[PDB]
Amino acid sequence: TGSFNFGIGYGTESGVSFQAGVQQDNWLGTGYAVGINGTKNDYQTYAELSVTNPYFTVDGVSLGGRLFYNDFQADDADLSDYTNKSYGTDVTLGFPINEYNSLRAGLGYVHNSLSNMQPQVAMWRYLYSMGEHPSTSDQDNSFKTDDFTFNYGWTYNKLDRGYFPTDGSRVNLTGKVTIPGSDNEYYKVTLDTATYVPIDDDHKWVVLGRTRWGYGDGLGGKEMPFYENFYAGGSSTVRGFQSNTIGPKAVYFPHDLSKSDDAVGGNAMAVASLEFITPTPFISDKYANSVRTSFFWDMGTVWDTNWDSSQYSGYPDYSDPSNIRMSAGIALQWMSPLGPLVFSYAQPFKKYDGDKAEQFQFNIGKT
Amino acid sequence: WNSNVHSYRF
Repeated sequence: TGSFNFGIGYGTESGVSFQAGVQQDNWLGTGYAVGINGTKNDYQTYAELSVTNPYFTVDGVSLGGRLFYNDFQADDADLSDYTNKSYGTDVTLGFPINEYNSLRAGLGYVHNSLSNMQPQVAMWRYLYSMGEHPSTSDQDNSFKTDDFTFNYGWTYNKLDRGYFPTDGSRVNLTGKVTIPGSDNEYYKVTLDTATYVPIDDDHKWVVLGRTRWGYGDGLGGKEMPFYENFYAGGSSTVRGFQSNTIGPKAVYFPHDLSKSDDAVGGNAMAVASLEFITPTPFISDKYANSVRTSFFWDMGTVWDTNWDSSQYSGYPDYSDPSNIRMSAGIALQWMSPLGPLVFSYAQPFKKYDGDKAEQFQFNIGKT
Repeated sequence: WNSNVHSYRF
């Protein structure tokens, strides 16, 4: 008949977070499952109307329909300030190719409305490429684009256990590309990997290897919009670093240019981690299903492939991917009666100027 | 992970 879901959390990257939704499995004798979901945190307020048939065809191919609104405040995400009020629709066909893999192709539309953009080099460079000529001295700028996209997704998940795996792998690869007629013209791809290799019969000692990769760029003069950039740093990418701090920093124009510590992301990104999961001290091995200890080496880099270091010779070369950030630490996780609790302590041993260290990082509930 | 306060189906 339906379902109401409510979730709450606190994280050092996104502050307090809410998750709420309601669904009807056969809304007014239509056969499709209509739903409404929301999300709020320090920097984003999302909402959407969904309508999904779980068995569109007998083969198992589904047809999902989405209608959304989204508000994003960049300074509340540790980035150079901007505001993106976006809204749109997405249609997606889901193909369960087998019990471990699933694919998904879809079409989309997104209206993006930028505002409150302090004049900075990487952001203005993109605005110039789009035909805008904003003032290099006025804090009050706006920009609107209407894009159409083809979206692709692949999810592989051959893990033994959903929460606290000891063996197997998970891969997620998403892609998207603008369709002609769109204001922007770019592609964007992301790759996420997780591999658990147990080093003992009882699976109490497990080596976990993770990677995250991102690459996006323009097609025909236009650059990828800065609102679609990649980021690294935070408890979910490179522990020990403040959320999104890694990579290029805003070079502001005078209100000669100011170099800064405010992160701006980039169109390229790479993150690798090696984690050794162990039995928890002072706790029994019967609780490894709900408590987990681990030691890790995290590292990542984010770069701007269009940063022209020839004309910005004094400032750092942000098109250089060789500035590999690194950290080492210990993590503790507990599936508590309040949901998943994760506490980590990492000391960044290799950091570039601008990078902000956040040694203690903690997450409880949904994030 | 999701709906840690209430995952209610009816």
